[PDB]
Amino acid sequence: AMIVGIGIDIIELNRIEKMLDKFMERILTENERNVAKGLKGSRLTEFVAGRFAAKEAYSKAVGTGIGKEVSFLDIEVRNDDRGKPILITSTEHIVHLSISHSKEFAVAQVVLESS
Amino acid sequence: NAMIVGIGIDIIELNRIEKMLDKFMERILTENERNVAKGLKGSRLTEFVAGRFAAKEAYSKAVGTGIGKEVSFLDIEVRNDDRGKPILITSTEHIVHLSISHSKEFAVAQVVLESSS
Amino acid sequence: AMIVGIGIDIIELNRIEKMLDKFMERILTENERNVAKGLKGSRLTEFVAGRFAAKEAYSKAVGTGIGKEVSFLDIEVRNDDRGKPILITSTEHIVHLSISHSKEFAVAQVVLESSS
Ligand SMILES: Nc1ncnc2c1ncn2[C@@H]1O[C@H](COP(=O)(O)O)[C@@H](OP(=O)(O)O)[C@H]1O
Ligand SMILES: Nc1ncnc2c1ncn2[C@@H]1O[C@H](COP(=O)(O)O)[C@@H](OP(=O)(O)O)[C@H]1O
Ligand SMILES: Nc1ncnc2c1ncn2[C@@H]1O[C@H](COP(=O)(O)O)[C@@H](OP(=O)(O)O)[C@H]1O
Ligand SMILES: Nc1ncnc2c1ncn2[C@@H]1O[C@H](COP(=O)(O)O)[C@@H](OP(=O)(O)O)[C@H]1O
Ligand SMILES: Nc1ncnc2c1ncn2[C@@H]1O[C@H](COP(=O)(O)O)[C@@H](OP(=O)(O)O)[C@H]1O
Ligand SMILES: Nc1ncnc2c1ncn2[C@@H]1O[C@H](COP(=O)(O)O)[C@@H](OP(=O)(O)O)[C@H]1O
Ligand SMILES: [Cl-]
Ligand SMILES: [Cl-]
Ligand SMILES: [Cl-]
Ligand SMILES: [Cl-]
Ligand SMILES: [Cl-]
Ligand SMILES: [Cl-]
Ligand SMILES: [Mg+2]
Ligand SMILES: [Mg+2]
Ligand SMILES: [Mg+2]
Ligand SMILES: [Mg+2]
Ligand SMILES: [Mg+2]
Ligand SMILES: [Mg+2]
Ligand SMILES: [Mg+2]
Ligand SMILES: [Mg+2]
Ligand SMILES: [Mg+2]
Repeated sequence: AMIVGIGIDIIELNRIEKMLDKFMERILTENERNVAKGLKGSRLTEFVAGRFAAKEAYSKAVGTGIGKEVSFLDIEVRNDDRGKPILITSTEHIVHLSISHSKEFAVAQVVLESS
Repeated sequence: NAMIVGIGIDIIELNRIEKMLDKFMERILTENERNVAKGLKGSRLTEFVAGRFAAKEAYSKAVGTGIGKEVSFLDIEVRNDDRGKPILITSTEHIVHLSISHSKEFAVAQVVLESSS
Repeated sequence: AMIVGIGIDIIELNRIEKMLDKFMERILTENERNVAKGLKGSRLTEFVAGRFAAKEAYSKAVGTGIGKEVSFLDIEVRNDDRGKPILITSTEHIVHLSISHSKEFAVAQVVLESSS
């Protein structure tokens, strides 16, 4: 039983942009917000959307969705020195993540692997 | 001997499915799925049919054949478990991993087929 | 340590189309351009777009993105006899790939698996 689950999510950026007009306090952890403070405009919108999509994708990979087991603030998406997104949450599994965002959409995928 | 036999992804414009809906469903949805579709309306029915189409198509790409003589729409059933997680049921010796998502205008599905040996 | 990495990419087709109207020579290898040479209109655009995205998604799977270790011309995406996309590049890993394209968007994903 190597793959524990997979999850994908697609988000319309304008939906996030609208929700941004305290939404970020609900989606992004303290560390993520400190990164977001240095972003603006479309970049901030796509960053928030990317994180949302990553966390949701991850919650689908576990099979529960955002809820009592896993919510937004239990997860932190960090970018490594190369810019590669790393998902940090308490779990026995290996989390593989990827994100992409065009001008109007963001997508994220997660593959959970047994350790 | 790869543990992953194949992967598949599909993106579908919801307005295209909505037009096709305006019988299309009898071709894409099995009987259990249509019974589930019966209780849906408007955007929900459209996104539901779209997600099924995409899950099935994505699965067929994971097998590497696409929808055709080996695999077609009616050989596959996508049911949601009690938590809402989509489960793909078809005759195969492999483990099927699936995920679906649908915004207001797009639906996306992905499949990863894993070897059970 | 089964999966070495995964990569996803979404591209707006009209963006690639604008870049087309030089560019293909930067994104497509010789073999790939000989295929593209027989395509036109939206089919050529989606084709190039799916290649861009496949190659970009592969580079994310590697964890470096397009750059000094992996660039577009180091990678060739072929279609087998059934139409399935096969990613050909220098690596010790098994490359799993998929592409999809609607009227307005192309998406590609990659899962890299370790051989051992
Ligand atoms: N000639 C070119 N060919 C391919 N990609 C290009 C390009 N010029 C810019 N880009 C990419 O398109 C995006 C536009 O960003 P910018 O505002 O700096 O132009 C950037 O990528 P990302 O979208 O991956 O960051 C950038 O790398
Ligand atoms: N038999 C098969 N198995 C897996 N993938 C396939 C396939 N035949 C075609 N594809 C992929 O499906 C892509 C298009 O998907 P969709 O029809 O969802 O847009 C193709 O884009 P290319 O033909 O540009 O390579 C191809 O890469
Ligand atoms: N607990 C759960 N785990 C994994 N996936 C789930 C889930 N609950 C719902 N989903 C999937 O998420 C899809 C919708 O994703 P999103 O909300 O991002 O649009 C659902 O589409 P269906 O209800 O059409 O099957 C369903 O397949
Ligand atoms: N304040 C909020 N923050 C984040 N998501 C919200 C929200 N209010 C509603 N949503 C989500 O956005 C969608 C809105 O649907 P509606 O408002 O018509 O019920 C639902 O998710 P899904 O699309 O995942 O089902 C819902 O859970
Ligand atoms: N070296 C790398 N390897 C893998 N993924 C990377 C990467 N550098 C950046 N990314 C991911 O690519 C995303 C953008 O994708 P695209 O260029 O296709 O829009 C980034 O979103 P964030 O910068 O918002 O975290 C990031 O998570
Ligand atoms: N009645 C039908 N039901 C489902 N799909 C159909 C269809 N008629 C055509 N298609 C699909 O619509 C796409 C474009 O149509 P055409 O090439 O005939 O103009 C093709 O798929 P792809 O987009 O996967 O190639 C084709 O297979
Ligand atoms: Cl959305
Ligand atoms: Cl992001
Ligand atoms: Cl959720
Ligand atoms: Cl098909
Ligand atoms: Cl784009
Ligand atoms: Cl890149
Ligand atoms: Mg969602
Ligand atoms: Mg982007
Ligand atoms: Mg398709
Ligand atoms: Mg949902
Ligand atoms: Mg939805
Ligand atoms: Mg990209
Ligand atoms: Mg980038
Ligand atoms: Mg097709
Ligand atoms: Mg297409």
